Parts: sequence; C-alpha cells; structure tokens
Amino acid sequence: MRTQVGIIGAGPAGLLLSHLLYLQGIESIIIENRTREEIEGTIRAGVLEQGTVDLMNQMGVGARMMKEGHFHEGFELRFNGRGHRINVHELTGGKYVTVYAQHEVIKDLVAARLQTGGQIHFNVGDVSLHDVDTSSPKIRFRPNKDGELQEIECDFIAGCDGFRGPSRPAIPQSVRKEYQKVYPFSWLGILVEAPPSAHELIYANHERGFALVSTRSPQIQRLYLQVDAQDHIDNWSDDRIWSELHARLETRDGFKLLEGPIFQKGIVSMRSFVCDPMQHGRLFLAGDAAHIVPPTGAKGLNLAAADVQVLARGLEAYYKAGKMEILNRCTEICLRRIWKAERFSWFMTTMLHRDQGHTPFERGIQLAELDYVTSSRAASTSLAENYIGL
Amino acid sequence: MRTQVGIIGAGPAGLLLSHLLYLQGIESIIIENRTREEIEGTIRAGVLEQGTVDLMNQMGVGARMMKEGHFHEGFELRFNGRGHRINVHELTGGKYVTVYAQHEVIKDLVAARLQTGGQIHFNVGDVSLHDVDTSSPKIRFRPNKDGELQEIECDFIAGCDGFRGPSRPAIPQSVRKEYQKVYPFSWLGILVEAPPSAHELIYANHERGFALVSTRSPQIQRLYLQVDAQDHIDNWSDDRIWSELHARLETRDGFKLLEGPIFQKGIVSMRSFVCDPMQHGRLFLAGDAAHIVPPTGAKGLNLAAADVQVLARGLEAYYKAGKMEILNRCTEICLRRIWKAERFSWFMTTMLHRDQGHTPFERGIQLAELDYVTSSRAASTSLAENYIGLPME
Ligand SMILES: Cc1cc2nc3c(=O)[nH]c(=O)nc-3n(C[C@H](O)[C@H](O)[C@H](O)COP(=O)(O)OP(=O)(O)OC[C@H]3O[C@@H](n4cnc5c(N)ncnc54)[C@H](O)[C@@H]3O)c2cc1C
Ligand SMILES: Cc1cc2nc3c(=O)[nH]c(=O)nc-3n(C[C@H](O)[C@H](O)[C@H](O)COP(=O)(O)OP(=O)(O)OC[C@H]3O[C@@H](n4cnc5c(N)ncnc54)[C@H](O)[C@@H]3O)c2cc1C
Repeated sequence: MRTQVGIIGAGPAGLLLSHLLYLQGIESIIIENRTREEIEGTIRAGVLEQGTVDLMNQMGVGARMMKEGHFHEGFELRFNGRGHRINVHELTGGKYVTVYAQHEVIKDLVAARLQTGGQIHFNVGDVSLHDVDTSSPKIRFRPNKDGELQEIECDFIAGCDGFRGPSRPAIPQSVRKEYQKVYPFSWLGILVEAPPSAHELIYANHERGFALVSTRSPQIQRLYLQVDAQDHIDNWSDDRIWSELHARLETRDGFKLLEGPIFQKGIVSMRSFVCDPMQHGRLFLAGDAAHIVPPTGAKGLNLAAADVQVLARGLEAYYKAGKMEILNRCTEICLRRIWKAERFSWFMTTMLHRDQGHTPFERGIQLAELDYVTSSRAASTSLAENYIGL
Repeated sequence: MRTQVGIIGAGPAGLLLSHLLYLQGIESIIIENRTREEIEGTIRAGVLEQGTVDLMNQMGVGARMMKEGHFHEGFELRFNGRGHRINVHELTGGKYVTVYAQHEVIKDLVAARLQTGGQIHFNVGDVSLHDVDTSSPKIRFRPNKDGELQEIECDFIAGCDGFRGPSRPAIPQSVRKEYQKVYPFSWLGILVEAPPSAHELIYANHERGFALVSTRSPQIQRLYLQVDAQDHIDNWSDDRIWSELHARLETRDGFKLLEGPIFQKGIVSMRSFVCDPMQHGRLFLAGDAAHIVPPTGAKGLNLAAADVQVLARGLEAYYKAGKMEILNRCTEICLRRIWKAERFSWFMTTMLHRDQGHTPFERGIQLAELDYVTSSRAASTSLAENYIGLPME
C-alpha cells in the first residue's frame, strides 16, 4: 500500500500528525499495535496546555473538548500544612487550567480521522522499519497480529510509537546522543470511586513525601503518592495508601480527604529522557518516542502536539514547494521547546518531591523555594505561565 | 566598663548595629581583634541591595555611598557566547544594582561611629564570652593584645564576629542545628589596574567554567574565575588568568576584555551555612557569625544588614517598653529572610558554575535555566527582585 507519510502509533502524536496532514491534502496511513478499545480506554491524565487547546480548535476537532472539558481558575501548592492557591486565571489575564482526559482526546481524533477517510490499522503485529536512509522508506507489519505480511511504501516515516516503540532504535546508536535522569522515587497511582475533596488540583509536598490529588469526573478521582523507586504494589495495602494520603495531605485548618474503593493501583517510574537527533534520513520521531518528562509538570502530550506541528510544517513545505529546510531543522526547532519543558518538569519534580538523599540544607532551600513561589507575584506568574504553556 | 550592648566585631553587622542603636539612644561598646587599617583594607563585597542603600541613607551615613558608589540599571547573564541584559531598574520599578565596596562601607561607618562618641577598641586580644545565659553577660578582652584584662558588663552581647569568631561556639552544640553545603569550586579573584570592559556586571557561564566581571572604580576592576577548590594561586600565572578570562568571556559579537597589571590575586573558598538558632540567652548572632552564602548572589553583607535591623528593633522595644517579644522572635524573623537568600545564592551558584559531576542531562537543564530566566518577563522580574533584595519583613 502506497502513501505519502507512514505513521507508527495512534497516540496523540500520530493522530494529531495524520489530521494536520489531512488538513493540507497530504495522505498518511497509521498502524497501531493495540486495539481501538485499548487506546480509547486509558485512564491517562488530561492536563492540556493552552497551545494544545488552540491546536484542537484550529484543527476543527475541539468541540467535545470545549463542551466536556473542565476549566479551572487555578491549582494549589500545599506545604508546611498549608494550602497556597496559584490563581492562574488572575495571573495570566484570563486563561484557565484545562483538563480533558487523554483517552477522550484519542477518541475524538480517531473519530475525526475515520470520518475524513483516514486509514488506521489497529491490533497490528510484527512491525519493522526498512530503508529509512533512502528516498523510499518502508514499514512492514501483520494486520490483526497474525495476518499476511504487508508493506507500506512511503516518502517519510513518522515514529509516533512511544518510549518503547520500534522507531527510535531505527536511528543508529552511532548517530544519536541520549540524555537521561532517573528520579530516586516513583508514583503509586490510584483510581478511586469517591466525590472530589477539592475543586482544583492539589500538589502537596510533605515531610513524608509528595501527594497529588487530581480528578476524572464528579464520581471518579485520580490520586498519586510518591514512593521509593523499588517499591512494589504488594508493599501497599489499601489501608496503607489511604493512611499515607491522609498524613501527607493534612493541613492545620483540617482538610477532609474523601476516600473510596481503589478500583486500580499501580506504580509508575519517573524519568527524564531526550534523544538528539529526532530524525535520520526519512524517519522523523515525535512525542514519547523522542523524549520523556516526569509527569509532575503534565508536559508529555503537550510536547507531542508541539513536535508534530513542526513536523507537519516541514512535510507541507516539501510537498508544496520541494523545500527541505524545515525538515532538515525539525530536530533543532523541536529541541528548543523540549529542553524548556524538560527544565520545567524537572523544576516541578524537584520542588515538590521528598528526596531522601537530600541534606538538611537542601530540604531547607526546597521549603524556601515553595515559600518564595507562593509569596511573589512574579514567581507565581512565571509558574502559572509555564504550567499552562508558553 | 559598663554598657547596654557589647558588640564583638567591627564588620558591617557590628558597625551598622552600633550606629542603629546610637540613633535610638542605646549605648554600645565594640571590640575588634584586627586593626582599623586592616578592616578598612578588606577586599571582598562589591554589591549592595536596594534595602542596604536605603538603610545607609536613612541612618545619615550614605553621603559618600551616593557620591562615589556606582548605580547600574542592570546586569548581564552571558552564556552560549551571547550577552543577555537583566534590566533591574525597569523590572523593579526604579531600583539599581549598587556597587560600593565593603571596605568603603566600613570606612564610612567607623568614621560616623567615632564622630558620634562611639566606643571602638581595635587590635584587641584574648577575647572571651561569659554568663551569656544570665541577665548580666560579660565580654573579656585585652586592649592592643598586651593590655590588662578588661571586662565589658552589658545586658546583651551581639556576636557580629564573622564565621570564625568566638560568639557562635558560645551557643551550646546541644541547642543548635547546623545546615551546610560544600562546593567543588572556589573563586580566583583579581584586582586589575584597567578601565571597565563594560558598563554593567557580567556573570558568564562557559563550557570551561564561570567568570564574573565586576568593578571598583574607573581605574580598578574586580574579576573572578571559577577554579577547582584545591587550586592555589601559584598554579595561576597572569598569562593563564587572562587566557582563561578571554576564553570564558568570549562572545560571537567579539567582546573586548580590557587588560592591565593584575596587582592582587587570591583564591577564596565558598560555602552555604545556616545556624539555628541565632540566639542563646542574652547572646544574639548576626551576619557571617550565623550564616554564610556562596558569593554569586552578593547577599552576605546585605543579610548582615538585614539581621541587625531586626536585632536593633528588638533591643529598642526592650529598652523603651520592657518588651521581649521581638527579641524572642529575632531568630525566627531573621531565618525567613536568610533561607530565601540561601536558596537564591545556591540557585545563582548552581546555574552559573561548571560542575564536572553533572550528567549531560544536568548540563542541558543548566543551559535551559539560563535561557528561561532571560526570555520570560516574569522570570527576569523574579531574578531581578531576588538580586536587589526581597522586601523586608
Ligand atoms: C502518570 C502520567 C500522567 C501524565 N499526565 C499528563 C498530563 O496531564 N498532560 C500531558 O501533557 N501529558 C501527560 N503525561 C504524558 C503523556 O501521556 C505522554 O507524553 C503521551 O501519551 C505521549 O504521546 P505519544 O503519542 O508520543 O505516545 P503514546 O501515547 O505512547 O502513543 C504511542 C502509540 O504507539 C503505539 N505503538 C507502540 N508500539 C507500536 C508498534 N510496534 N506498532 C504500532 N504502534 C505501536 C502504542 O500502542 C501507542 O498507542 C502523563 C504521563 C504519565 C505516565
Ligand atoms: C569573594 C566574596 C565576595 C562577596 N561579595 C559580596 C557582595 O557583593 N555583596 C554582599 O552582600 N556580600 C558579599 N560577600 C559577603 C560579605 O563579605 C560578608 O557576608 C560580610 O563580610 C559579613 O559581614 P559581618 O559583619 O557579618 O562579618 P565580617 O565582615 O567577617 O566581620 C566580622 C568582624 O569580627 C572581627 N572579629 C573576629 N573575631 C574577633 C574577636 N575574637 N574579637 C573581636 N573581633 C573579632 C573580624 O576581624 C571582623 O572584622 C562576599 C564575600 C566573598 C568571600
């Protein structure tokens, strides 16, 4: 099957890229190794930057996001037993913190793609990349895991297949440089059936560790506890999880944490990762296939959306005028934004998490930063602007 | 000899405290173990916070600071071969980065104190503190090192005697908690007979290490190079110093580093240190006797001035109304400001210095932070407000 751009992965990066290309008359074929049900059924976060909201609306796929999304005026930084509100709406001159679950974004983009004649193969298996260093790259795969071996002949391959996809290894080790940080802690995330304890997100730093109170709906809440990076979910009974959440979220004015059944519990590791370059011949990486951020800053899906806007612009210049300049500089342009988001995500992570390797001096300056950011208008404005994207 | 407040040390802390107390009719006696010539020859601080400039003017001792000090509208962060201006004057609503050397501040305060009947003993020896946990603390010392043993009977002792003075050990180890950070680098500081290369301070991050271009006068410049903490001045010839300064300060638009005789060179170590509490009975610490910051943020002299403003207010409430509240909370009030300045000094230090222990990712985030603080109005404003001093309590 011949196309212009072969896309590996139907996450936010692959789906947004395929639709941006469609809006400019450029054809694509997406392959996805999981089922449509699986990709549409995640409990992944939905904190969207203003740029991602603008992009969804610009693309004509933002109607359900605007109708069903939750628009908050701010969020809270809790530390030393006190909550401190960051009024994003006041500090940014009218913007909101937007939440619209990643699975909802995926559902909207899959539906828009299928409705506009888009080609998406779900449940593919045995995926491989070939001749990426030529003008005729190829993608090979088997439909429905064990179908006959099929080939996509294309001009470009977009590697939108996440951290463990096959596209990043297709950039030879001798050409790439990787940057990484392993945080000395992980998150224990829980999906709970209970009303929300507060109207806005709560990012809490406590002597015992970090806690994050988020939401999905009026009935379903999403909460996280910082845990030691080696910890297993079998070390954390429901009783221990709720006791630790109550301890870390405690306030002098008496906060009431609403508890319920934990439908899901799991440990997720926290990492920073940057691959440079994000291209090799006709292969171009975007999103988690090229870089990872710790989720404290909620930048991952937003960076995937920024990467594909640059890639689509380069592809458009190639098909319209035969120009290669923007494609040649795709890595250069994307990395400028990536490094700033990596810095912010690292800043939020280190400011809010307990580090047991920290000296008492380091813990003192961590608490001093928390005091400063919540008592300075410029520091709070900078946090607000970084949080909703810039 | 009886007095109200016995002060150990004639640095910025002790001198500012003695004069603030004089302005409120409170007597003091200062003892200083170095000569007046030695303390007036001090080479270190150059930059004053806006609050310290306001304090010197408020106290009636700011005339020479205004006439001879240098008032800059901003400073530069140089990285990736390009200079980025932080317009402090614009971002702070009218404040300046003030360059007026620590030794000039000391000269002005010693003169003002002596002119107003102040008692200062220079070149003292054999100094000791006694009965600090009583209502009658005492300071013992020998004038001119070989004098007869003298005693100062006072109501309070102010420990303004610097990092290695005798006052901090007088707070028992069982009552205090110390916080510290060790840095792998030091500063090689030089004094050069040359004109200024630029109108404003230059803080440069380079692959080879940090460099700072500061000034003293139109004819004397003060420059610093980051060096390994175990380096000695004999490892650094004048040729090696200039070659390293030219390399680290290089810009794509071609910066001209103005050279001349390097008449002073020395290596100075750096650290972060906080002692909590800063008081024990009638003994109260202030300045470097209580806390140290690495010099990248130009906070140390400024923090000593902030500490003594709080201490003077407490002492004033005690003598005027017999109230102990402000004195009881002196450590609490001072520490809130100290911790924020400790964070900022650590932030400036770690963003600008080369650390060979950094992973490639940590080097990337360091350069991203330099890009961020120079590309956001709110981030540059936050940087500027911290640089010229956060609001006083
Ligand atoms: C706890 C947590 C919370 C987060 N919260 C937020 C947040 O609020 N805001 C935010 O912006 N980001 C957030 N993120 C990050 C965000 O979810 C990711 O950065 C984002 O999913 C990356 O999108 P992507 O399209 O690059 O990759 P992915 O979402 O991983 O999509 C890649 C797709 O490729 C498919 N694929 C894999 N291998 C193959 C193959 N062989 N063949 C075909 N297809 C294949 C996968 O099945 C997958 O569907 C969070 C992450 C975590 C862990
Ligand atoms: C390279 C460098 C650059 C700096 N630049 C700046 C800057 O630009 N801005 C800034 O704000 N700060 C700066 N600082 C910090 C600043 O110099 C100090 O924080 C400041 O000197 C502290 O003043 P102090 O009065 O607390 O102590 P000190 O200045 O140390 O004075 C204490 C005094 O006590 C005396 N003393 C000691 N023992 C005894 C004893 N037994 N009896 C009697 N007297 C005794 C000493 O002789 C001394 O005169 C810098 C420091 C360095 C190293």
